[PDB]
Amino acid sequence: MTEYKLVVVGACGVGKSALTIQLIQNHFVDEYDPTIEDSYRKQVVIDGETCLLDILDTAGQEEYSAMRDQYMRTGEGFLCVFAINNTKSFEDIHHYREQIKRVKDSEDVPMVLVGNKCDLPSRTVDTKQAQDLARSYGIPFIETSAKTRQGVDDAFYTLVREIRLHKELKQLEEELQAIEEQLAQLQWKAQARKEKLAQLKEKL
Amino acid sequence: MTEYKLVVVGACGVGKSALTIQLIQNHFVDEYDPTIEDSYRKQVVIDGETCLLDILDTAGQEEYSAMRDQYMRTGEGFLCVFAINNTKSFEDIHHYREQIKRVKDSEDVPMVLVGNKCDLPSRTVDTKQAQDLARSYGIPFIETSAKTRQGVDDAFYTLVREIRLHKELKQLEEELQAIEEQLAQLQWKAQARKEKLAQLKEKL
Amino acid sequence: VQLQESGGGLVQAGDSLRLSCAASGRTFSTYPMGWFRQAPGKEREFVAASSSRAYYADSVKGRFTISRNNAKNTVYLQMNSLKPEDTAVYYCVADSSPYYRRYDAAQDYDYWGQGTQVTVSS
Amino acid sequence: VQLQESGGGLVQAGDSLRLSCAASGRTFSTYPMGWFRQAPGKEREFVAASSSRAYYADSVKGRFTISRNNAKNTVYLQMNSLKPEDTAVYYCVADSSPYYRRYDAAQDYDYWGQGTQVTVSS
Ligand SMILES: *C[C@H](F)C(=O)N1CCN(c2nc(OC[C@@H]3CCCN3C)nc3c2CCN(c2cccc4cccc(Cl)c24)C3)C[C@@H]1CC#N
Ligand SMILES: *C[C@H](F)C(=O)N1CCN(c2nc(OC[C@@H]3CCCN3C)nc3c2CCN(c2cccc4cccc(Cl)c24)C3)C[C@@H]1CC#N
Ligand SMILES: Nc1nc2c(ncn2[C@@H]2O[C@H](COP(=O)(O)OP(=O)(O)O)[C@@H](O)[C@H]2O)c(=O)[nH]1
Ligand SMILES: Nc1nc2c(ncn2[C@@H]2O[C@H](COP(=O)(O)OP(=O)(O)O)[C@@H](O)[C@H]2O)c(=O)[nH]1
Ligand SMILES: [Mg+2]
Ligand SMILES: [Mg+2]
Repeated sequence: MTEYKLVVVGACGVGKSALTIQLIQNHFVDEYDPTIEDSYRKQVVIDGETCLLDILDTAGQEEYSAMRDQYMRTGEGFLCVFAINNTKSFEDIHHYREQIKRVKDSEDVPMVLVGNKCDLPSRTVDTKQAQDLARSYGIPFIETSAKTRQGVDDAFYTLVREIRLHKELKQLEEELQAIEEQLAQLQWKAQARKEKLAQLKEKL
Repeated sequence: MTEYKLVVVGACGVGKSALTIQLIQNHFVDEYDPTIEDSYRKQVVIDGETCLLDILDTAGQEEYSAMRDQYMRTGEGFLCVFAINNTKSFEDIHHYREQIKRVKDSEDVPMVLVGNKCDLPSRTVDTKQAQDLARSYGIPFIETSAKTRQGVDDAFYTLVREIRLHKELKQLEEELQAIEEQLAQLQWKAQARKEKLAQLKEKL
Repeated sequence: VQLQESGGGLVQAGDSLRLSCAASGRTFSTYPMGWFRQAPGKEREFVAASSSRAYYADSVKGRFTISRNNAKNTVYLQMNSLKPEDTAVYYCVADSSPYYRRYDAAQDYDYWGQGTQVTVSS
Repeated sequence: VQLQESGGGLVQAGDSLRLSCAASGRTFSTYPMGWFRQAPGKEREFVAASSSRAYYADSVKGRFTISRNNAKNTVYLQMNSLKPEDTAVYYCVADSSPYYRRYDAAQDYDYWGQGTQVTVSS
């Protein structure tokens, strides 16, 4: 009754296929084959309400066939991952966002940015730069460490919250439009009837 | 589908039992027994629309039982008759109107005044007085001659017109009230929903 | 309570026609009016309506004209640049309920007329 | 989505009671609320409602109070000068449809509560 679908997009060697497994099975693997592309399902309890999460990790070889994007775009949330040592991954994330914008053709979609593997490795890309990019793009930024299991839950919860906010806004706007049309028609009917009553009373 | 009921009230020797018969059967009688009390039915075509008229002439002996007034008050139109030679009939008409006021308990009822037998007999009561009483009472006044068959049709048509006007006014007022209540409730709902939408938008 | 129609017939393609629907029952100045159409073997489709603002169908937009005169309670439909695919039967409709009724709903109106035939040759 | 009620029980005649009904499902600031009553063997009867203005029934007019608090989505019913004839079961009700719904119609309200018992002794 309450299911949300999320897609995780990143680059090569930036923590791909290492966050979903840690979130689901609570276990870590040092090496995994990137050729594996699989979907995961898990139930959660967020804000006192149970929910279902489907997670799809973008993997596999380079593909551009129309059937791939036809089977895709079913996602409702998008999480883009990056590390603090790949300007190449920065540019890849920018290009991926630019492409999904036009592919979905929706003005705004639930989008979150995640920085992985920060505590252990050396740190190069400035937090000021990361926050500036996040503020310029208009999407939340979250720092997550895969091996220590911190940040994933809050990032997923915030993405779900964004989805809920968008749905509520759409519903409220539609209802307001309907009520406004109601009011206009009733106003015209009342004006006509009152004018007729006045004209009839004037005769007698 | 369109039936109206009228009651004709007068006094002694003021043309009673002589207008209804002339209207219905198109014939005149010089003498009629006042003890006869009967009801008449007739179809008419007024303003291009067919209608049914039931006519009840107030006759018989003086009766004050509650059963009489229970069988009565079913009338929707009232026609009060008078001549130009009986101040007694004038006072009787005034008293009858005063009594039907409280008997019906309605603020206003379809009421017409008719002056009978005017061309032939000597003329005493002033037309200025008659018109002054009619204007003071707020009811139309019509001059009718029984033997020459003039005025009855127009008097009945005007009474029917008053009935139609009253019905139309009541319907229009009821419809306006219902529409206004609709308007109020819908406006409050719209205000609440718009406030909620603004509050939700302010967060994001 | 009664509506009368005039102007139907058979004409050629590309000409212009003008049809009239008059309400002769009683006062209809507080009653919205409109037009519906039906082809042989098809379903009812709303064409135009008179309300607070003019409402039009998607398939005939930009060509038809609807006029209302409250002096005699008449509604006129003027059609120009006519296409041959409009040969059908047209009905005049009116509304009387005080509560809200959908304008594009065929089942929300309560007063109907006899209807007229419009035919266009090749 | 979910409504929880509290405050019922059995008391003596002439005392004063206060019942609470809290909506804990989602936002309800745009949802009108109200109360209905049912005696053993009788039918449903509307008692009070909260709208643009306070509404009351004729049988309990002038001695019941209805209060609303949008801080926590709560509606409170205060009953004084009790009578033994009011021993019954009360339901808390709410409305959600954007279109117009009659306030006194029992079938025009979407969401419903569970029910609380009020008993008056002689
Ligand atoms: C290398 C490692 F295996 C890895 O992380 N991969 C594999 C490749 N894949 C991918 N790669 C590209 O482009 C790769 C570079 C960057 C610039 C151009 N090349 C050279 N592009 C895509 C994908 C996955 C499928 N993507 C796609 C396809 C159709 C529609 C669509 C709509 C919205 C968003 C996307 Cl990403 C869409 C394009 C996956 C992965 C690298 C990432 N993740
Ligand atoms: C005399 C001749 F036969 C005649 O025209 N009549 C007979 C009597 N009748 C009548 N008379 C009176 O009062 C008569 C006089 C006038 C003042 C007081 N007396 C002395 N009152 C009524 C009636 C007929 C029944 N009326 C009546 C009864 C119940 C309700 C009701 C409601 C509205 C209007 C009336 Cl009139 C109501 C009282 C008839 C007739 C003279 C008249 N018409
Ligand atoms: N320093 C550090 N490395 C991590 C952490 N989590 C994963 N890694 C590294 O990420 C590598 C896994 O490669 P992978 O994410 O699967 O690359 P992919 O091909 O894009 O999917 C491993 O070698 C890990 O050493 C972490 O919390 N800290
Ligand atoms: N001069 C004159 N008398 C009329 C006319 N119509 C009726 N009458 C008189 O009015 C009387 C008929 O009404 P009447 O029987 O007395 O009414 P009721 O006894 O009070 O019930 C007759 O005596 C007629 O002479 C008319 O057009 N001219
Ligand atoms: Mg991976
Ligand atoms: Mg007589």
